[PDB]
Amino acid sequence: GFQTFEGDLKWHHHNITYWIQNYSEDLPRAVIDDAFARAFALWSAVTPLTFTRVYSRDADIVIQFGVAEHGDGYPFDGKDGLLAHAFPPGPGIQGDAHFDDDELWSLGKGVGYSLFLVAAHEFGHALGLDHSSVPEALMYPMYRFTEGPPLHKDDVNGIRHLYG
Ligand SMILES: [Ca+2]
Ligand SMILES: [Ca+2]
Ligand SMILES: [Zn+2]
Ligand SMILES: [Zn+2]
Repeated sequence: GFQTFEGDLKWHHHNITYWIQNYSEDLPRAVIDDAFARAFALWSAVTPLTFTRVYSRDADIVIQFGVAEHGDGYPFDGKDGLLAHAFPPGPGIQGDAHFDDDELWSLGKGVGYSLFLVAAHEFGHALGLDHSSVPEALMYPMYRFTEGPPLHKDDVNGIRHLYG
């Protein structure tokens, strides 16, 4: 089924704030903003956590686009392979989600990886959700373009376990 992190990592307050560090030129500013807002929105319904967009570094979740070597000492691999990573809830790097810009970012439709869709799985990690044995889950290691809506019992059971 589903998994959580050692020690059951979670945000210990209910207002979660995200600051978007930068953008890909792949998408217009507005599409990217929307794609992310939607990804929290899927998580918003099922959790006590609310997500407010902020314009400060002090934010709980910081989203950035990086190529190869970037901030956290974890390098991306270029085209394909790794597309994004995230860290379980906590201070600094924890709760933060990074997307590899070498990847083509789109709303999918066979043109690339859906920014919303990659974001949800990273956002799931950001809330403390680990990977799932269930092959239909959002937290599954395998990405496919939507047979969505994205959310699943396994993923939702996973989130209910941690927060509500
Ligand atoms: Ca890559
Ligand atoms: Ca953080
Ligand atoms: Zn990173
Ligand atoms: Zn993952």
